Amino acid sequence: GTVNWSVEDIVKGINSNNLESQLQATQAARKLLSREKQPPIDNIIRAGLIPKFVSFLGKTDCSPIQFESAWALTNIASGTSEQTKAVVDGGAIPAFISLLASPHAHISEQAVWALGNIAGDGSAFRDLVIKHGAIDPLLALLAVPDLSTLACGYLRNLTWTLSNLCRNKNPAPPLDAVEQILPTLVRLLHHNDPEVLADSCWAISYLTDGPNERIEMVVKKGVVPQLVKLLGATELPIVTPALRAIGNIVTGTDEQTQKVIDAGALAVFPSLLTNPKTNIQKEATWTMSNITAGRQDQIQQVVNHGLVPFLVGVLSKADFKTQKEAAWAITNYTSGGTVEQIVYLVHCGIIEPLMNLLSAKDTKIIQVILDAISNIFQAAEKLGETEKLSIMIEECGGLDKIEALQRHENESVYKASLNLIEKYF
Amino acid sequence: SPRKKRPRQT
Repeated sequence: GTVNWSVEDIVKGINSNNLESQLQATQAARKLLSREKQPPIDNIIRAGLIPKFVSFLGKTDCSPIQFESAWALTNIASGTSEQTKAVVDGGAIPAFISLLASPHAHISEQAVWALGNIAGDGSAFRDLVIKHGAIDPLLALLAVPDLSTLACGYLRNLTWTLSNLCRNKNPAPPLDAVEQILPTLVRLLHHNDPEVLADSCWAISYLTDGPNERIEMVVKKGVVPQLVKLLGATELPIVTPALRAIGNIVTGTDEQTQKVIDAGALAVFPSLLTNPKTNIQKEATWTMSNITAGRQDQIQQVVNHGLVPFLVGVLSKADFKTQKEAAWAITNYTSGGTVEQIVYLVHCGIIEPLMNLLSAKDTKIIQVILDAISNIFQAAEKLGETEKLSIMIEECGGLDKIEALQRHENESVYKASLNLIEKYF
Repeated sequence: SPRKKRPRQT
């Protein structure tokens, strides 16, 4: 009945003086905008339909046209920035916010969805949705004794929209909006649905992606232990954002990093550092590098949890981007570690795989590795064992690489190479 | 990472 109309028929119906004709034409628009292959968004916009849809959102008297127009506008708003802008320019934001209070669950849900697409465009529209007062009525929809009594699709859409209100930087969301949302987020983070859990974790990852003051707001809410629990989940879509959030937190202060250690995160790293998904290995190693950039007592926890052999493992064999994060983890470890911690590193076999990485055609990892060698030498000096170390590097082909690097395009590379050579070889 | 934007499809 409302299948495969032309835009001109849609326009004719919507321009009729007849609410039922308008409803049928709006549903036909919804079906057009709902098809997988190239929905004619720009055609619908060019026909001048957005203002009509927006006015239909206000017809409390005709809940079906509210729904159909909400869905049509949702799909227009899901398009390019310019398409989302056309929806916002039509006055849709306050109209959708009014629909959050609808007695019809399917209509409020659609308003939630539409607002998520709008906010999802970027920080300006995100902040404009917030200024129009979206947060209170959204949070009210989740103010129930037990989340499990809500429809699953409904709760998933709400969680997703809230996560978009937490998303993007330049600038990050308003501090007071974040404080307003966080308690609900913490509660969703304890829900049992994997998709709600995944999107909640993503939201927490966005909020921890910034300066220490932002990390602190989250850490203060006591969520780190739950994040560490989620870090051990079987579902990759949960582990990925849980690990991103943990990684973000350890870019903060040593005290913030310690909360992650206290929560038990390190015991999960044997698995993460050998995870068959390369993204996970890379991000786990990145996280380790910011832990080895901390205090000597924190480095010692890395040692105690048996994680140095896992770092040697990743340095020995991994996707190259992971190997680069491992090199960083090693340079950090050697920069900040005691002599005894640094010795331990050598005994775990760090030298050969470090040397093997010197043949990389990546200038930055070479600098990083050379720096590690210097720090390791520095430690052997304090023990008067620099000759034993020189032989080791000599015996595994390390010297051939360092000597050959003396004649290298980069300046500080050739500098460090020649320095190492003359100072120790 | 989640989609920034999602249409509701048939």
